[PDB]
Amino acid sequence: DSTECSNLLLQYGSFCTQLNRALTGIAVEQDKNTQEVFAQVKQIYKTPP
Amino acid sequence: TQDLFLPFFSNVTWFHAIHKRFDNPVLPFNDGVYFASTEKSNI
Ligand SMILES: *[C@@H]1O[C@H](CO)[C@@H](O)[C@H](O)[C@H]1NC(C)=O
Repeated sequence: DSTECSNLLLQYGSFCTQLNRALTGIAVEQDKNTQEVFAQVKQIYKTPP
Repeated sequence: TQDLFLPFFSNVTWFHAIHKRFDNPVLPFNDGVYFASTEKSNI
């Protein structure tokens, strides 16, 4: 809730941006793990009676 | 950089000089003003 949000953001935003990029890459990686383990075969088949 | 700037796609008040009424308003100066003059005969 700072008054000078623009000045602090301009000074220190790229550091947080690269850290957030790294953490977002981690999250996308976890999605890649879920796709790797659960979507090996994409042929969705009807559940038999 | 963060500084005083003119926002893009802003509405700029446009004031004529001739109509036979000649009027120039006393516009307020707040946080700097961008002024554009498009004439050829240095009026
Ligand atoms: C331009 O003018 C309209 C009113 O005519 C206004 O609603 C809008 O905020 C203004 N926007 C721009 C393009 O600066």
